[PDB]
Amino acid sequence: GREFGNLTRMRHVISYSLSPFEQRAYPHVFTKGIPNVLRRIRESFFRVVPQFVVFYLIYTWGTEEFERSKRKNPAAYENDK
Amino acid sequence: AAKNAVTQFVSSMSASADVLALAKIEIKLSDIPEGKNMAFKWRGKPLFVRHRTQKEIEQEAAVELSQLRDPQHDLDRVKKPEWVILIGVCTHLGCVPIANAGDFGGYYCPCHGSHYDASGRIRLGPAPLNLEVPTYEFTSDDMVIVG
Amino acid sequence: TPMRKTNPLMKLINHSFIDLPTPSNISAWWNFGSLLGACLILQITTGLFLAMHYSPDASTAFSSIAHITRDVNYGWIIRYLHANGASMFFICLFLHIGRGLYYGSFLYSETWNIGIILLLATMATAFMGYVLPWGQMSFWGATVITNLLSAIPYIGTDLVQWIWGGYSVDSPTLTRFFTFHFILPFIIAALATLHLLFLHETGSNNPLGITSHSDKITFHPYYTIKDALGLLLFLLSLMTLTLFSPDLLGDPDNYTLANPLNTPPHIKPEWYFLFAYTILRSVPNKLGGVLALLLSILILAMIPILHMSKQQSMMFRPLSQSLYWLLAADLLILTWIGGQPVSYPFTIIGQVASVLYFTTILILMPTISLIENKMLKW
Amino acid sequence: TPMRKTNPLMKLINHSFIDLPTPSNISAWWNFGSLLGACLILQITTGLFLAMHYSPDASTAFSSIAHITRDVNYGWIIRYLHANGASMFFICLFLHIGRGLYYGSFLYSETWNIGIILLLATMATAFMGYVLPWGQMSFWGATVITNLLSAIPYIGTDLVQWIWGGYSVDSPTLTRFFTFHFILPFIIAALATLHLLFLHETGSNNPLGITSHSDKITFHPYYTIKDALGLLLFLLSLMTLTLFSPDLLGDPDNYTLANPLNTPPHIKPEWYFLFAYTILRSVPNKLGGVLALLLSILILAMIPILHMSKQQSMMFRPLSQSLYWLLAADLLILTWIGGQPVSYPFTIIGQVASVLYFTTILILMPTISLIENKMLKW
Amino acid sequence: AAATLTSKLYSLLFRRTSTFALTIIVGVMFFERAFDQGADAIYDHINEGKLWKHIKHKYENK
Amino acid sequence: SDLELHPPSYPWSHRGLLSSLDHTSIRRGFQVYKQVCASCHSMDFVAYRHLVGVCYTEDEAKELAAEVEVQDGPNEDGEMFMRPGKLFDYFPKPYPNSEAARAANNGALPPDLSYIVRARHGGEDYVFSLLTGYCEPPTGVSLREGLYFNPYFPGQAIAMAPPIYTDVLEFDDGTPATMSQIAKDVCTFLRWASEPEHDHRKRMGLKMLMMMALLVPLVYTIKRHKWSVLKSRKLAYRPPK
Amino acid sequence: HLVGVCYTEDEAKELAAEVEVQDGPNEDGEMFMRPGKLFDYFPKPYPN
Amino acid sequence: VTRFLGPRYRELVKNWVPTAYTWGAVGAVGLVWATDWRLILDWVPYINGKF
Ligand code: HEM
Ligand code: HEM
Ligand code: HEM
Ligand code: HEM
Ligand code: FES
Repeated sequence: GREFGNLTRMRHVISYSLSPFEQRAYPHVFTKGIPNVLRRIRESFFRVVPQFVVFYLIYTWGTEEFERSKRKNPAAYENDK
Repeated sequence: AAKNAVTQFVSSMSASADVLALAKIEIKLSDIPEGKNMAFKWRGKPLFVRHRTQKEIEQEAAVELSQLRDPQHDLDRVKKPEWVILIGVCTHLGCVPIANAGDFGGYYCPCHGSHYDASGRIRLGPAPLNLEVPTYEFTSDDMVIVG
Repeated sequence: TPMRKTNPLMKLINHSFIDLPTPSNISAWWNFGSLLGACLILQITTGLFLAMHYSPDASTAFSSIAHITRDVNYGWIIRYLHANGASMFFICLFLHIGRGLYYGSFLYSETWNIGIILLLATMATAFMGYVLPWGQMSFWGATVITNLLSAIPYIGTDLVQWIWGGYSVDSPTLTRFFTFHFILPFIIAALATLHLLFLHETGSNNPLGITSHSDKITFHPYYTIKDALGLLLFLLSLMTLTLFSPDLLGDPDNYTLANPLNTPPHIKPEWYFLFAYTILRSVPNKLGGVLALLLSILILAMIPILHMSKQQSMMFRPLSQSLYWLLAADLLILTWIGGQPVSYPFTIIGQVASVLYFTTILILMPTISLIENKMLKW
Repeated sequence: TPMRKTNPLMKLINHSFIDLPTPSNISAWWNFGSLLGACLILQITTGLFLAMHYSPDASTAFSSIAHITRDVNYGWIIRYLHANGASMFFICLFLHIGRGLYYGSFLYSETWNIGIILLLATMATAFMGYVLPWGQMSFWGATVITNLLSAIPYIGTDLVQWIWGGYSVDSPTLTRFFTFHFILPFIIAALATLHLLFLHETGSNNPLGITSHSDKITFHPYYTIKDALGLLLFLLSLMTLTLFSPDLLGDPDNYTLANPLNTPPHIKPEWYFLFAYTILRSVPNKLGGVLALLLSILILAMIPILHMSKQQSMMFRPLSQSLYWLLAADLLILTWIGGQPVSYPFTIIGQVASVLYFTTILILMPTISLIENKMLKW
Repeated sequence: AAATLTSKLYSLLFRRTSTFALTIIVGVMFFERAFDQGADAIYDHINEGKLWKHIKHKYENK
Repeated sequence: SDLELHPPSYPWSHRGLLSSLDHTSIRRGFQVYKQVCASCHSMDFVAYRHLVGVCYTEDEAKELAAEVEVQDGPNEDGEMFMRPGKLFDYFPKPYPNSEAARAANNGALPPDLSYIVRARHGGEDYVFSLLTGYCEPPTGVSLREGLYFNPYFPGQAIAMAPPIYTDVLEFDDGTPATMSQIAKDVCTFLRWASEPEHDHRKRMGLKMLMMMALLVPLVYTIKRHKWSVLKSRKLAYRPPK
Repeated sequence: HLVGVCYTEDEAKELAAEVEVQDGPNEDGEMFMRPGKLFDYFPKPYPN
Repeated sequence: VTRFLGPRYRELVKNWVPTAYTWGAVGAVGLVWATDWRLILDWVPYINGKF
């Protein structure tokens, strides 16, 4: 059906490609690799993190408040006097 | 790593630490007196062991090869004739023979009168073939592996 | 004429594996689906060996487990690769659904629905399987979750007794669950074949969301080794999780033998069902939490209908992305809440997290899809 | 533009069932093949409800079946439908293979071989399943069959103990056999899917043996109701075997508990294995009896190679037909001999019947086929 | 202009896939033993005085 | 009432990611188990084997198994004679049944110790502190004389009497018999009792870390080697116009 | 079993009482005899 | 069957002989390692972690 012999038509778009053995498996890793990952992280960062940061505040609060809810047993007896 | 996977799963099927433990083991003292029998549990089967006098070895060896209901040369059976070690189950309907009893000096089955010689071969009674002889070997002079 | 194209069996291997076109630009997430298949292959065989030793009775089951962990050779490795392999199966599964929610793979609606059916079958499978250990947690987990069926108004108890096979959880029930838990995964494999069958006639989606017929690629040379890298990383996480800290993800106080007479102090479902548990515990009235429990998983079918964006991929729609990660954080909220004892601070956050969980997938998303439609002048 | 042609699931159903051409002149014998397809379902469904009570421990396997036949409501009908159902399964199986041997259907060699492998699978399934009840014949049959493995010259006993899980047949062996018995039939189903897969690219054979392309007809209108009638007659014969004479295809002694100590007299394996068992009885040597046993079933693979006639069906070649019914009578001879204690009359007839069983299809058939060739002047 | 070792190594072992799989299998043959005894030596080294096989000295060989 | 005190973490030898259990402590802890523990605690799942490869030698295990008689199946008639004992025998039941154990302990049932460590939250850390700690009862709270106040117990009133004190038992090793050393050896032995596979698991964890660290970069390089044709390609567009 | 084939349930409840079997342990006790009920199986003549 | 023998088929089988012995070595050594066969492994100079 949708085999390679019959898909989308396209017209003169030339392309170029080296043999795997003709080139290094790790081209310019430091000069270009790491900064790319850093740019990518800088793009995703503000989109992703803050909700999780919001989650943490709630997580901390919930445990802490529950601590006030229970561990502050003495507040109730203190209320008794 | 693949082998360390594959054979490992196979190792799960080969046995178990308890089944290996319950079975084979039956180390026992050679302290047993001649003509005196002692039963022992082994893989669920009863298993009598009895040291025997040389004269009994003589009357057992004297038995004709053809006369037996289930013929089997005696010296070819037991490794050392003075000791006899046998499964405690009679070959007929599975009742356990009384130790050191019967006309022939071996074992006798209460259930239906089956007789046995000191070598444990069937000699009279309904039971077809001879009492089973487990594979075993002596280690230290006082001890014996059973299995 | 290669031998693969003439042989009727090889044609299936040729189309389904070696030569089906895939988008060039596929990322790491698309690996997870394949991983699921592998996980299943692992959940079967490993578990199959456990079947060689486990004895499904009310008395002998736990002792058979001690038999597996000790007397059986290498049995504990099997039990832990299995029990942790299930949790890995749900990690890969939740991520696998999540990418579908993100990249708009849900537009393949039939494949989507079949995937949902695989999800429910997986839940019944893991649930019936967790009862097998017959530990303290198992008897009461099955007790409570089967007591949920009590809620249905007319069928109610009669249905529950029909599952129990008696007036309470006991040996026949444990044998029931042994059989069903033994049989379901093999159904899951066939439905997975249907899943790929509705998938491959249209082709795999790409992260951009634009049709990628211009740059299709044969699956073999590239994605066999890419997926192999995924299998290796998966075995990394699983083997580390089992061989270093096997029980961190497990539940202590499960090891005590089940007491009908005694109820454990905290009693919680294992974590992968557990978020849904909040939707139970937060909602008032016994039946409404059941209906909410159904809607919680069944919305996913409703989601494709709710699509309003003229695009597809989430990556070009940041305002939706904010709601998406907000929703994921909400899921973490549901999990941490479900990991905790009843109290007002927890119950309030559970109410808010539940209602927010439904509003984000019903109300909020379509509207900002419209707003994004208008920001780009459509 | 019918919808069957559009949706892929409806496409595959449109192929395998509703629309695929078949020869019009197909008779009642081909129906047995479809019947096998039915039987498997029964053997699953019915069996699935026996696994819900059965306990694979050696100490309780028997009492659990007593629990099924007595305590469980409507359990005995499931028990007997299952047990007689396996027998009907092998009857339809033997008739099916005889059909394939008679009409020259073996020329579809790949389908033939998949049929052979599936045959061995069903045999192992029936064996381990017969071992499950844990009676006298069950336990003893297991000991006798398992020892044969011991026959192999070097590996032998280590491998045999590897099947036993111990020195002797016991509970772990029973549990293992319960697992493999549980798992094998579904593999038999996938093989069956392969079987039909290879089958359909050429099309079903017709009794005349001439190609039927001139007279192909859709499967749905006709063979669905023909197979409905055949399935109805199948359920008829099965229900008559179960509700009137449940026992006669079976063997008393299984209702006694297994005794490792005591040994049962007649020691006869259930009837479908009997002929093969006679071959073990026939060759005095152990390993020789084992190889003759494996040859007894493998031998089917060599049939296409041994074919010499320039025609398929025996119906136009009466001499070979007479050899065929000699072969069937010989199988009845072995099948009857398997039920009998060794004695002068039986041992001689068993050996002659076995040697005749090998010589008639390794020698006489090709030669008389050549004679039939020369008689027809080509 | 000195030849690299790989220039001869490929010319011998790697040129045919059968010899390639063979040298792989022999490589597994040595690597299993070496790596296993090595990892065992390391794990034995981190925890001296703990493992019972080293504690056997209080009662071994009469 | 109020939730039980949360036990402090301890600098145990085996809590290191690669470090193993010290078998001498397992021995001394078993020697604690045989007296103070065994009188009123079952271990259903441990045989007199298991010890054979971890501490006691097989011959010493044979000598040890015979030191307590065990129930056996019938001889002639029923009569049920008792064997001297063997390696495959499990640790003896303190009581014939649980109800007797309750009768001997004011209704309280002493839990099986075979998995007591991995059952309780905080694991064995719950155990040592449970033994080490017996504060005198707080002012303003009162409880039955049969009950004893151990704060780390969730009910904060354990039925168990303080099992150990200094020189309750004399170690064969000749090491001093402080109750701290005793409780330490007990927790070590129980920890082994619940995880027999620990020492092997750490060993296989090391070996898998080495093989995995060896393999990941390699497979990654193979993937880079295949995908490099795609990453390095440079398509261009050349319209006739 | 017998309740549907011959004896009426009251008759089976009377007949079951005529023979007695040991029960589960008493508090600070063990193995006391019990009159027996419908769910009891037919008595076993020997302990083993 | 008779057709398979011939002047060029001898040449072909001879061409594939080294490959045949080499894969035979592959299957043999692979079997010896997969099975931990003790008999030959006692003879190998370094692979003696077996006791
Ligand atoms: C056992 C469970 C599952 C298995 C084995 C499985 C398998 C697969 C596989 C192999 C793919 C190919 C693409 C990829 O690997 O990413 C895929 C695609 C897909 N699956 Fe799943 N899946 C499972 C569960 C699910 C679930 C739970 C859902 C939805 C809730 C789902 C919905 C989808 C969708 C929408 C696609 C299309 C992806 C694309 O077009 O790129 N699947 N599935
Ligand atoms: C997707 C498929 C499956 C999943 C997710 C799954 C999950 C589980 C889980 C969570 C447990 C509980 C174990 C524990 O908590 O310790 C379990 C136990 C078990 N499973 Fe599965 N299972 C699956 C398929 C299978 C299959 C296919 C088999 C057999 C062929 C099987 C056999 C068993 C057995 C015998 C146990 C009991 C062992 C134990 O409880 O430790 N399971 N499974
Ligand atoms: C072609 C498929 C199958 C065949 C021919 C077959 C045949 C048999 C046979 C001959 C027995 C012996 C029963 C007796 O003689 O009393 C048996 C028992 C049994 N079968 Fe199957 N079986 C099949 C598939 C299955 C499946 C799919 C299951 C799934 C649960 C199953 C479950 C059982 C169980 C649990 C027993 C023993 C329980 C009892 O006998 O009461 N079998 N089967
Ligand atoms: C459970 C077992 C089996 C099932 C479900 C099955 C299924 C089928 C089905 C549905 C057909 C369609 C045509 C027909 O029904 O006549 C068929 C045909 C066929 N079967 Fe089977 N089969 C089984 C066992 C076997 C065995 C054991 C053999 C050979 C030893 C075999 C060889 C064949 C051959 C050669 C055909 C081609 C029919 C023709 O050419 O007209 N099958 N099978
Ligand atoms: S039972 Fe042995 S003689 Fe009757």
